[PDB]
Amino acid sequence: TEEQIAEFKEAFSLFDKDGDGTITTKELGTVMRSLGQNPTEAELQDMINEVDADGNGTIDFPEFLTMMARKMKDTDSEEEIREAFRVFDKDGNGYISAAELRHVMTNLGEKLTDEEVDEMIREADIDGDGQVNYEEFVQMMTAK
Amino acid sequence: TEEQIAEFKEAFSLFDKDGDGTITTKELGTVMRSLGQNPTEAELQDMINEVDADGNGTIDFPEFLTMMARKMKDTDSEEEIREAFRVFDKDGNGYISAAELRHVMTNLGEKLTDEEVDEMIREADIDGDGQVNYEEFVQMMTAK
Amino acid sequence: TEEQIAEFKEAFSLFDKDGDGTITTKELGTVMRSLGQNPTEAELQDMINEVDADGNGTIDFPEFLTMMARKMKDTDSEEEIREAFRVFDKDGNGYISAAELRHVMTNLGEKLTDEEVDEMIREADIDGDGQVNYEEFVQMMTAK
Amino acid sequence: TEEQIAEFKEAFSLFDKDGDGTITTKELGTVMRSLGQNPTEAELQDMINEVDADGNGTIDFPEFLTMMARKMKDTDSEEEIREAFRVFDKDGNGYISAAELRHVMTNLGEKLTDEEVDEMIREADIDGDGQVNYEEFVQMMTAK
Amino acid sequence: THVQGRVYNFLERPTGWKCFVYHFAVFLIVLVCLIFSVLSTIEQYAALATGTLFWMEIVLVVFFGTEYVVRLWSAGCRSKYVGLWGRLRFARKPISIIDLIVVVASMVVLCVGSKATSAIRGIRFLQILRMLHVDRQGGTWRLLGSVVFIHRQELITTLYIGFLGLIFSSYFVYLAEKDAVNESGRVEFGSYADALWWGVVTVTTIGYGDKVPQTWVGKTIASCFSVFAISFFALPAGILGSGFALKVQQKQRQKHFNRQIPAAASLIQTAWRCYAAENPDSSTWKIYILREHHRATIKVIRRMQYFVAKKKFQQARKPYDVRDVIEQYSQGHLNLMVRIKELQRRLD
Amino acid sequence: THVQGRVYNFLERPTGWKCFVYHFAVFLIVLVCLIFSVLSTIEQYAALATGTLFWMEIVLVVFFGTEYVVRLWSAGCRSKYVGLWGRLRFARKPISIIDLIVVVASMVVLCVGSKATSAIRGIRFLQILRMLHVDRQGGTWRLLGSVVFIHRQELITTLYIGFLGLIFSSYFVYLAEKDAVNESGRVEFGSYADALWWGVVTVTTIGYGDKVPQTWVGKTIASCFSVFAISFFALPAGILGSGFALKVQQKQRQKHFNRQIPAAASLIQTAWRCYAAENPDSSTWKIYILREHHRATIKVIRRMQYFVAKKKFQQARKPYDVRDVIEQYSQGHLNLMVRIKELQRRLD
Amino acid sequence: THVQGRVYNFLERPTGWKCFVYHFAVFLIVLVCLIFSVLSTIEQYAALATGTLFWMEIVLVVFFGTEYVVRLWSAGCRSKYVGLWGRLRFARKPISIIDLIVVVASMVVLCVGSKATSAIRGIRFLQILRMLHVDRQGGTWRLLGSVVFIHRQELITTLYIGFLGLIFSSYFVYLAEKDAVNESGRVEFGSYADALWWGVVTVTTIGYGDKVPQTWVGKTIASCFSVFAISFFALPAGILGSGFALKVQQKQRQKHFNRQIPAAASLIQTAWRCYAAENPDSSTWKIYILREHHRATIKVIRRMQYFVAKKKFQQARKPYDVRDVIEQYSQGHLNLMVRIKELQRRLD
Amino acid sequence: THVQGRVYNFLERPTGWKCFVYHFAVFLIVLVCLIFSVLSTIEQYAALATGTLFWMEIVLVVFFGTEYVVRLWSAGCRSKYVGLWGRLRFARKPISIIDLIVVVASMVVLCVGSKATSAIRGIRFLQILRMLHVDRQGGTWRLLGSVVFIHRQELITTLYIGFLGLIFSSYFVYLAEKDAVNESGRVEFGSYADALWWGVVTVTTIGYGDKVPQTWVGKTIASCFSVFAISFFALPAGILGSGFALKVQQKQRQKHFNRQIPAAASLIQTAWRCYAAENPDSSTWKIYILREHHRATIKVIRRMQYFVAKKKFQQARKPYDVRDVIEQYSQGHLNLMVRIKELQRRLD
Ligand SMILES: COc1ccc(-c2csc(NC(=O)[C@H]3CCCCN3S(=O)(=O)c3ccc(C)cc3)n2)cc1
Ligand SMILES: COc1ccc(-c2csc(NC(=O)[C@H]3CCCCN3S(=O)(=O)c3ccc(C)cc3)n2)cc1
Ligand SMILES: [K+]
Ligand SMILES: [K+]
Ligand SMILES: [K+]
Ligand SMILES: [K+]
Repeated sequence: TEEQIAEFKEAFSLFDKDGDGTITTKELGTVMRSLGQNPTEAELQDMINEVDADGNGTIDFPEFLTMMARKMKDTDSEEEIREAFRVFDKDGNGYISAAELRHVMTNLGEKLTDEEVDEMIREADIDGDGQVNYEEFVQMMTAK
Repeated sequence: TEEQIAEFKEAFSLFDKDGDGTITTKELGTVMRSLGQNPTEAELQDMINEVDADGNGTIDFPEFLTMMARKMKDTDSEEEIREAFRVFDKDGNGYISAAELRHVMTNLGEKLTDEEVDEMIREADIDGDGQVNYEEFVQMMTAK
Repeated sequence: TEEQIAEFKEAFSLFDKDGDGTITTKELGTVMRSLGQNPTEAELQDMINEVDADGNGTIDFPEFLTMMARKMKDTDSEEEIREAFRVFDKDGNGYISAAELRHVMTNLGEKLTDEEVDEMIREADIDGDGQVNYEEFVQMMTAK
Repeated sequence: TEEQIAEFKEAFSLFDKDGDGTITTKELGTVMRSLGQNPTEAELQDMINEVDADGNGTIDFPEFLTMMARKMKDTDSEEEIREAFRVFDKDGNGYISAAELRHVMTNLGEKLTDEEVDEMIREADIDGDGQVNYEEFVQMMTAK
Repeated sequence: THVQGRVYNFLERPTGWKCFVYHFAVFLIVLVCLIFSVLSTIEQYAALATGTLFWMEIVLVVFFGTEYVVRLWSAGCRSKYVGLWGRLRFARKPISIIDLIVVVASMVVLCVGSKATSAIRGIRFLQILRMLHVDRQGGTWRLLGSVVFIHRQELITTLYIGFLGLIFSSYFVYLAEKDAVNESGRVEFGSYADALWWGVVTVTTIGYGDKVPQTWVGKTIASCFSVFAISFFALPAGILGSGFALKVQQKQRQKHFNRQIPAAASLIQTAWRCYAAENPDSSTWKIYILREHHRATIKVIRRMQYFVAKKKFQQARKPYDVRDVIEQYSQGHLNLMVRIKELQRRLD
Repeated sequence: THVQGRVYNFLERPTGWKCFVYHFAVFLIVLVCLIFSVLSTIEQYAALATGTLFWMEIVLVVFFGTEYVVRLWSAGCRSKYVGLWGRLRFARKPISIIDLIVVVASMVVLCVGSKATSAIRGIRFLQILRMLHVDRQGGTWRLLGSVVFIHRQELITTLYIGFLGLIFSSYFVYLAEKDAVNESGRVEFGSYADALWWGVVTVTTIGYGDKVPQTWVGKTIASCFSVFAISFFALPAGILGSGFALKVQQKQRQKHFNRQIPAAASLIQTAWRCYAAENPDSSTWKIYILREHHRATIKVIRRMQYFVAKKKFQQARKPYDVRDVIEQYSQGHLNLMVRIKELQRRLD
Repeated sequence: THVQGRVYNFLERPTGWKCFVYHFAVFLIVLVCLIFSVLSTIEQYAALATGTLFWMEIVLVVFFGTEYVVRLWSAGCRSKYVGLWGRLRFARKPISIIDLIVVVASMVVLCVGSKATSAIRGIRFLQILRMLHVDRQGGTWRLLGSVVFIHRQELITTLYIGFLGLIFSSYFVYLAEKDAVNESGRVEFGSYADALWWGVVTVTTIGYGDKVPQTWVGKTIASCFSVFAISFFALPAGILGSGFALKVQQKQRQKHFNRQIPAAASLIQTAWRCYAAENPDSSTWKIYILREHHRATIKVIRRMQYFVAKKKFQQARKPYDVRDVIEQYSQGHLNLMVRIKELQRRLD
Repeated sequence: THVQGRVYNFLERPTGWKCFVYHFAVFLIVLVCLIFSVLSTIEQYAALATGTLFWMEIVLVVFFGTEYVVRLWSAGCRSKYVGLWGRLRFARKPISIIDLIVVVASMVVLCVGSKATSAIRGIRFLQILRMLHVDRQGGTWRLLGSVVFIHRQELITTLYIGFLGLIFSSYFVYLAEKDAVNESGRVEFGSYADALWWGVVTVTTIGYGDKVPQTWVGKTIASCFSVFAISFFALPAGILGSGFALKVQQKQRQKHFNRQIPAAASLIQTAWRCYAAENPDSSTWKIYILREHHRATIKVIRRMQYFVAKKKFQQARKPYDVRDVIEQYSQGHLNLMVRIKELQRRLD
């Protein structure tokens, strides 16, 4: 994990930008606005609440490492994603429509680029009366 | 229903005023202020929440059609109107006073024009000790 | 009651100041500021909520008359006043101290003029170890 | 207690600064800003709510005396302090780590000066695998 | 014609004390006639009872019949009851059917019996049946049915589960004790029917004691059963109590809030405005001061306003909750900060 | 004269432990005298009991009589009890009537009995009756009556319904089993009275087992009855428990909030100000610094202020709820946005 | 292939009335077959029952077997059930195991019995066991298990305490009454086992009356026991009732709030965006308009956004509470006053 | 010395499964030894039981004695238990007294009995008494005592009232039925003691049926009694259930909020700062950068800050309520409008 913590120290330096070792709300909003994103204050606050375990209001480097250390291919995260799909499932059979999914992605929540959706649909076998098994997507994007 | 959807597409064009196909809060407040009404923002918001079923915050044309499609002469709307009258009924016998009704219309809620009330009263048989059966009004304005 | 309603119409004219027949919050705050009182908006609002029975937000003349018509020497108001004293009663025996009462009047709530308190104390037999029976005050100021 | 009330009258004069005998929120914030502290309004309000028993919003001299009169070495305050330590105790054995305590003092709550913490740690026998018995600190700072 | 409504509310929607004294008196009369019927069963007092139940019966039938006719005439104060057909609708409801059946069957039995033991065999049930006459509006029954409907899932659940436990444990006891003989020499658990009987009378905490298990297996099973299963036949009490309480309390707390009145006004007003919209030559068109396409848009707006008022009123009919607070705080804070930005721009 | 109030609060409004030790002791004495009366019934111990209940009786009458006189004299610490008429009002309340009856009847029975078996026949009831003496303020009874009154509809409902089910199911069982003979040869369900007895003892989950149904019809009906009707005789427990709990908890949570004190101050102050208004030459007229019409308007404003304070205080006497939050948020946000517009105009 | 899903939801997730009529009918058939089995025990009716339970049995096995095969084929409408292995997973769950056991054992017993009294000895239990077939989704059982798990501490507590009180008081009674002889000459409390029996049947408020204490010591102890211990065997009713109610009510109030839908959308979208991050040549990189270190920071932000959405959605799955109100009010007021200061600076 | 704390938390504060498996095993051993003691009473099995209860007894005493010594040595991981006096304080608490009594008395009885029937007469009670050993922290008992204390008024109330109703109704029944003879020729209600017995066993819904009233007066009174009084002996169930539930739920919901941590930090920090104040040459005086009168004012401020932190933390230890919302909304809106006025002045 020495190369891992090397890359994580590198990545943490990009947010730190000085010898503090802590990340402020402003200290993150600047980095994001460099990317042309324009987040809200409360958004950065919510991002930063779910990293720190001290409650002080910034991200220490061990907290950063704790974030990076835990895994997306998780027993619980799989269930969360699977249960998120079911909100949009008619009849709950484990299948959803192509056009319906395209509509949900491009309109609801953080709206996607159309070409991103064009990539998304073709990852799975979409044929067979237009239906698609979403557990396939789950296993895919939980494969890491 | 082809002439029906023709007229509804026509009517939707007056709110759309462009090639969007969606109606914004501003996009409706402009039309209303052209009529000299001056609604509040939250009022337009409430108007527009009760049209859309997507939750995005605008009125798609199918949502507009869904609104137009359902009927006022309804099993439930009849009961709602009938139960609304009873708030102003003394003794609950199904009758209310002429002057009382005139007072309620011209003062409470969205105050009416007096001549509108003069029209309203004469729609029903008002004679017979000044009492009026309001279920008559219910059947009338639920006849469509 | 013809002289009574005469005086009440007279008194209502002082608040009306025009041919409206209704009293607005401003319409009362002006009269009060003529007396050099400077009430808060919410204060006038609270004053005016407890007069009107229509809920519209002003005082019709019948509502004014209804206010004037009901009596202070009441079965319930007596109990309310009596139960208000008991908050300041040590040991609940029906007596309170002279100096304690003087302190409560001049400091808590709408602070009184000292000479008003000097009038108040001498209305009742204050002698007898400085204690005073407050039910005497109750019967007095509920005698009207 | 004549020298005690003498010193307390002296100390109360520093806050009073005039012949009022009551302490206002401003009247305390000025004294504190003379020390270069810059408290918030709500902070002074909270300070002053927990002194007065009249509810009027200022500190009478008897209330000041009541504050000074009651003791820190208390049956209840001891328990409160002891139960406050236990939030930071792993395994609840009555011991906490040196470095952990130093971290908590200098970071959480009203952050301390480092040298103050250096004083704090050396008050207790810190040796013995770095652990420290915090009930010792309790008995110390509750000795008055 | 105030006499009509006056006697109506005296008979149907009573308030005060005189009304209450009357209804209470009638209750005493019917209870008293019942308890004479009770004493008609006891051979010691079938002498007096059968005799005195002849005078009282005719007194009551003339009383309640006169009362019913007065009632049915007085019902015309309502609006849906005026007209012959209105009356015929008034007799259609249950409690009036009950009253009619009682009086008519009383007439039949008294006219056949005077010139007849099956008579009294019917009289006892009619006396029993008249008690329905007390609740003049079915408030008790409506309350019960409401609260039961709300909690239908819980009750079906506990019924199902306690049923199963009864079936299985009683079968096991039957297997355990089909041979066991009582001290008196008879066999209590002859059949599975009797084990079911024992199970019912046990699980519900009555315990007549007419059937008892003797063998250690039966006692073990009965212990586990009685300790772990009884609590399913006792849930309904708590559920129904909470439901009754909450139902009544909301129904009387809603006697206070007054925003219902403006919302109702608004609803009626926009409804009739919408109806005025259709007729082209309505006078209401003057409110806007020529109508190229204005017909459409005006109908659209008024339609929406109607459904808005509908839902606002509907939601006003219910008590408050945290959702209201959260949503309104959000809306207010957002509108605020919008105006903050608007002014922050005005400074430029 | 602090002695008077001191002994009063020692006897009537006790706190601490010494008070509590005293009252507990008196309770033990009365319980002990009762249980001697209990043992007066047992023929084995009617010897000692009748004898020792002569000494204890005179001891207790002198005790409680002295105690009552001390109490009645000490009551003058209150304000509505001073004066002979005040005392006569103090003896008018129930528990003092109880104490007086007990002591006086004790004197009567002891003076007639010494020179008499009906005596002891009365003594047992007086010993039973003295237990009322424990609750010095009727807090238990007041609590019960309050909570019962609040939930009167629910209780009348369940009483009515369970009553009906009892009547009807017991009649049906009577029809089913008027012929059924017990194993011992006697007929349990002779009369409808006995079926009602069975029904009462069944529906309420006691089950003495002295009456049992034998025929399959009766068992079927008894099963359905016992499963579906018992829960109406068990609601009151849950209802009353919730009521007691909530009542007590609100009554002790209201020991904390202090806005009652300013509101009470305000109320008293505006009330007396209003009363000062009537007298023309009151001094309070100087607060405004000539009185052409000012009399009227001042009376109007002060009158309103009084009723405002009245209702504010009244509402302050009660706990908090969501209505408060909603209304105050509305008012604050509205006043805010008004000021926002005022400033937005100030920029021009 | 809509036929498949159609019959599935007709059989497994029923709605409407036709579905309900079908399932209710099947329930009646199984209950009716049970009660014939009940009548197989009664020697008066073991004649007809044993005979008619031969035709019905084969009718039901063909019915339920055909039904099971249709069901197992129709399950493929789901996604985790397609494939042979999917089916084999569908038969793995409990209720399908139950159905299979019932049908197969029915076939075995009917084929051995025709050419056998142990047969019917098995049939009765299978008839009893088929009742599990009613709940098609185990909703009752899942509800119970949930609510029991939530309140495990309370139930263990009351069980422990009532257990101890039973043990100790029953030992004391045994010591008191090992010598006591019944009126009929037999000794009820021979052994501590019997005292435990009495204790169980007492503490839980059944009271068969087969064991009673005779001596004053036993009655004293039984009084204190029955008055102070019974309430621990009756807590579970109230606990479980409250739990069922609240569980159901939250589960149906969550049918309304719609912020779950945007939150779910957001979650899925950021999850797949994060997955698109890893592959270098993903198209999604065009959203920002060269990538010296941007890989890292973009992965960091997207990772965080994912966990943010995760928790927001998770918290959206639950009802509202005061914490939400407090926190959001704080946040809004703070952001407000920040902007106030920002503008107060803009005036300079 | 981590071994010490490790075995401590294995024995005293168990978590996981291995701990749980151990404690469950020990529970099984003690239950099993008990049930052998149960079988020691039955004359059929006093042979084996008395013999096998000699080996098990010595096994258990060596087990629990070794266990106690290990435990008492391991207790030194705590801080108030280190030192001989710490240990002597550890043995002072109840459950350790229990364990010591059991082991020591086991040694005494086994050493006297081998060289003795009173022995086993003691053994049975010790086996019964060991069950206290299960709860390692008295959580059950502490919970019960807490919840009982909170609801002391309600329970005293219902106890008092049900007591009175019992006394009075049972006296009335005694008067009614002192002459009534049972079918078997004996008189059930000989004495008021027996009527009290009947009343207790009735009012609490047991109903052994050993005493029944015969005369119409007694049945009337028993009906009214059983219908209106039983509900007071059943309140405690509902009260205690609600209390247990709410207690546990708050105790586990408080496992989440984290503002306790900053508030605790603040408290400790200001406390020690105040203590640093007294010593003149403390280093902390440098925080302000000569001390003419600054001593006083600094002590005043720090003192206040301490009590402020004290109360803030204390209030943070409790759940949320509407009071918080109302007060904080008020404060925020007021501070807001103050700043609004400040800026409205800045425009000038
Ligand atoms: C009618 O008014 C009432 C009625 C009851 C109560 C009430 C509160 S707590 C309570 N019992 C109890 O708290 C427990 C514990 C204390 C003794 C009574 N029971 S024990 O018999 O199970 C029992 C007995 C012996 C042993 C070794 C363990 C357990 N009883 C309060 C008011
Ligand atoms: C099925 O529907 C029902 C059933 C019951 C009720 C209900 C509310 S309050 C209540 N009893 C009670 O309030 C008390 C007090 C009034 C008499 C009845 N019980 S007493 O016998 O204990 C009793 C009896 C005699 C004495 C000297 C003291 C105590 N009973 C309400 C509805
Ligand atoms: K029972
Ligand atoms: K029983
Ligand atoms: K029972
Ligand atoms: K029994």
